[PDB]
Amino acid sequence: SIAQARKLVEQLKMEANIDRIKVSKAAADLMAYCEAHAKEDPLLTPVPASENPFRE
Amino acid sequence: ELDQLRQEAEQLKNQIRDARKACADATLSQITNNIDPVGRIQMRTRRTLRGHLAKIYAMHWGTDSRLLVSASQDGKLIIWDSYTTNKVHAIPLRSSWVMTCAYAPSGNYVACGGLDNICSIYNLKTREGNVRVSRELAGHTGYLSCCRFLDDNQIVTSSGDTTCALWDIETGQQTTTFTGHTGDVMSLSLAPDTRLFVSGACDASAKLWDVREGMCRQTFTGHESDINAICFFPNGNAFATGSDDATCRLFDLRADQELMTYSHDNIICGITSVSFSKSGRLLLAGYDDFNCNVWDALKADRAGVLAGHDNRVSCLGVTDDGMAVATGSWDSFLKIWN
Amino acid sequence: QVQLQESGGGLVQPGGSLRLSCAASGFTFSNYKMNWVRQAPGKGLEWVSDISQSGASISYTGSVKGRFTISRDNAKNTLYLQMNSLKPEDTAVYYCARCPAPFTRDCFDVTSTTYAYRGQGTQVTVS
Amino acid sequence: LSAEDKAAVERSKMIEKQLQKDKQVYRATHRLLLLGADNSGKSTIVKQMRIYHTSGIFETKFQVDKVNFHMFDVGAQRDERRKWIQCFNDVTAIIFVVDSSDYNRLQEALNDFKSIWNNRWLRTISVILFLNKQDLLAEKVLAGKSKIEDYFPEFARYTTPEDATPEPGEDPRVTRAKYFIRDEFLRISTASGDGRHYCYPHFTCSVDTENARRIFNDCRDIIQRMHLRQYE
Amino acid sequence: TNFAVLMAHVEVKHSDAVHDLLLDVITWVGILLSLVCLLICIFTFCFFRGLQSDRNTIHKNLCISLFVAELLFLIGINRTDQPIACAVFAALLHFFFLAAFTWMFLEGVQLYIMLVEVFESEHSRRKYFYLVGYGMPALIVAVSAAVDYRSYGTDKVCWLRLDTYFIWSFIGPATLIIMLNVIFLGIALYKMFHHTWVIGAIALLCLLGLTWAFGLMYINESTVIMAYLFTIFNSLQGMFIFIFHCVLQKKVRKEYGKCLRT
Repeated sequence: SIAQARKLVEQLKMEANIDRIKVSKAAADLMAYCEAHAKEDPLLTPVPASENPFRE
Repeated sequence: ELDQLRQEAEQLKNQIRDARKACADATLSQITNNIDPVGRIQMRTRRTLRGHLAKIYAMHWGTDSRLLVSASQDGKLIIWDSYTTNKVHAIPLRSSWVMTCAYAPSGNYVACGGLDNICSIYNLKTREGNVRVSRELAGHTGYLSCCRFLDDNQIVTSSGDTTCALWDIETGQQTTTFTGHTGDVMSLSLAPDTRLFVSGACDASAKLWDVREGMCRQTFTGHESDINAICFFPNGNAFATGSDDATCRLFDLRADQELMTYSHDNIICGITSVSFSKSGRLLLAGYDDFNCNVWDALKADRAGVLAGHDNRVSCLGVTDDGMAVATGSWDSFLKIWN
Repeated sequence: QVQLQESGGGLVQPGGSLRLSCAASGFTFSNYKMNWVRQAPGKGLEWVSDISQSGASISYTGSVKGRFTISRDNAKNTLYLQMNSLKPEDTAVYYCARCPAPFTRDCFDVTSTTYAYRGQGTQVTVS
Repeated sequence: LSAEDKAAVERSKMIEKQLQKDKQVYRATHRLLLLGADNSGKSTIVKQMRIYHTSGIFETKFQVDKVNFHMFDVGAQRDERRKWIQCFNDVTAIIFVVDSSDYNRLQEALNDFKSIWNNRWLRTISVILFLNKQDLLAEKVLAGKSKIEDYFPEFARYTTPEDATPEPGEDPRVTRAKYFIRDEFLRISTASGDGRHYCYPHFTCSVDTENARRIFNDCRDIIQRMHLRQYE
Repeated sequence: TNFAVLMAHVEVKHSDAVHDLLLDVITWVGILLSLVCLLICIFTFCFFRGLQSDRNTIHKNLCISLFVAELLFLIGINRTDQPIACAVFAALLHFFFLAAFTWMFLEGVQLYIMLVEVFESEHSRRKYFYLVGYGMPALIVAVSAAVDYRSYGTDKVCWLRLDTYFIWSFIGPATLIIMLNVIFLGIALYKMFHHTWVIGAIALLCLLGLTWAFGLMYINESTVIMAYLFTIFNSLQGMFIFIFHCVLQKKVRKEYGKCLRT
């Protein structure tokens, strides 16, 4: 009907006017976060048996 | 009129397409061409928790990384201790068909829902030692798919009638309702700072919502069939979706388009559950194949496989300190991996 | 973004003939089972014809069994229907319809009031 | 072991003692899914079988010869069902009710049966088929106002099969039409089957009281076939 | 000296040939080739969580009974030099052998309640199974010894005597069990060639011990082949039960594949 089309038009108007950046920035940010917290992730860097409550 | 509105909709869709095409100046897989592969990840079972009588359909870890809640379609909600495989609680339900469950951050309440369009909230710490029902929330016109707590007095629900709702527990009525999908909604995930949330619908559609204003801000498309799972990346600047077409994909909310797609040629079965690791380097997915796959997020290759289930995998989770992975499937068993 | 667009409608005399074409975009065309449905002035959604992934299995409804012919072109991304002898009881709006899942023989929820993957339709009048 | 460990183990042992009772109660109860359309008479069969004793689902309990059946009916849902149907992949049976007095809507019923019969999660679940409202079909065929061959051409060349049992003393035309309608479903059932599940057809009306026994006998047949498969 | 004397009711057995050595070697090979497979069956049925059921209970107890009985048989059958020491053997063997047949009988019952009374019950019956499995052998041995407490052991072999009718305390009950199984067997057969064949019907014969009647037809000369037939089947039940209920079962194969590859 008319109301659904008007609502869709208003939503698309709101959506098409949002600031954006490039994809290289997103890739860099994800890679940087992954590298920052790498030494504390147990399922990449297994811990010795003395500190593992599910193995010890 | 209607035709003018439809023409305007098409024109703005084309303009959005041009804006999104103008931004992809680099490839995720080409920058990450020089990253070291993680190697082969072999994982072994440490405990196997037995006691349900039918399909396990939902699961959730606790803020204490030691306690779990699990739900089955025989009519049970069980609260486990995973260090000793002891049972701490077992609660019967009024309706047998359950599809979701949750913990509260303070550890005092749990919640459940299913085909009967009701969310039930249970109190763990009472004057006596008994767990009793505190609230029954009603107002939806379809089955509940997911529910997650924000604090002790605010909850969020998603339903199969195409809408989502925010509820105040003490009074028992909605404070805000979010509309805009065309099909049913399948999942939710809350931000680390708890001010937004994402949603995926039985369509090729995902959306981001602002809680306080009550309105949508961004929509994302790209799949071919229904979306089944969704979750947040640790920093709250990404999410990863799985769909009933054998494809997973990654979206970012600042470039406002997808960056990587994880798929293969011999995989012809869909994804049921998705969950990230602590550092963001592992992405874990469940397939009705009947397997779990462990993907490297930045390379789009399978780093590992987990097997040992005899039926469809339905639920998957990781901890807050990152010391275990819990898996539950239609064979009535839970397994903890480390 | 899934898109289906119909073409080939119009007005004809009784006993006439014409051809309907459904064009597609947004998915792999080959893996999916395909259907033709229609809506008449004052009724619900009906089912007319059905064709499978490769084209070696066909199915028709009774009322059009001897007159209409279905085909698919998997390389041109098109679904075709051919109409030979038309009755006044065929005046309707025509839609082409997809399936929700690949690699499947069941087909739920095509004739529903709302369905995600369905086109806008075309008008056919015989008088 | 301190006080805390002993307390924890004792509590776990009590919980297991309760789950043992629950398992025995669970495995001795049978569960059925009820399906039909809005012109079916499904509500009337529910009200009739209730003598043997908002909301998104409705439940009925009945009992025959000390065996307990729970029947589930779906309400307050939308018109799309490709998702919640998966919850019913481990029930004993699906009961499918169909109105056979309305020629304009038989095709939709046939397509519905085809979709249920060929799904991935329902290839082990058997179907009990009810063809309801036979008196209306008898009256409509005898009166002769509308012709069945207008919607189904093949009826112009169909002959009553030799294994028919037109017991009550009816006109031959009623038997022809009735068995044509039944064969339309048996053809789909036979074509794509693999010996793993069957279809049981029946003729029913609005004053019958034998439906519960029918469900009972069909369930015994299903469970024997399972137990025979267990012995190879 | 051989395996037939368990059911051999003919005490006027007088041989005139070299059949004795052949029969002795056949019996020794048959028994000793068992007692290797029975351990495998007991291990498979005891420490695997996916196989638990009432049938598993019956199979497990049957294997234990046969193992103990044949181990005693190979150790103390012919120790006739100790007048008050082998008498106890004449009891123990008896008791354990009885238990064997009783457990086989229950297997037939498990057939009936899955093909005639098809629906499950709300209450368990495991305690009744154990009460009939080991209760009736105990009652028979106790009453039987009460009527006569000096007939356990003779001059030839330390087994139940023959010169009195007291041997019927074993042969008597045994035949009864056999007949009942036959009836149940027919039911299983009536539903395999009618509602929908060699492997299953044979596997049922290896647990319902219908072969034992071979030993009852060995009577006088020129009938030795029956005494052969008996010995060639019964002395190898432990071999049969392993082949058909451990190697040919898909559940057990899957369990081995899962456990060994872990």
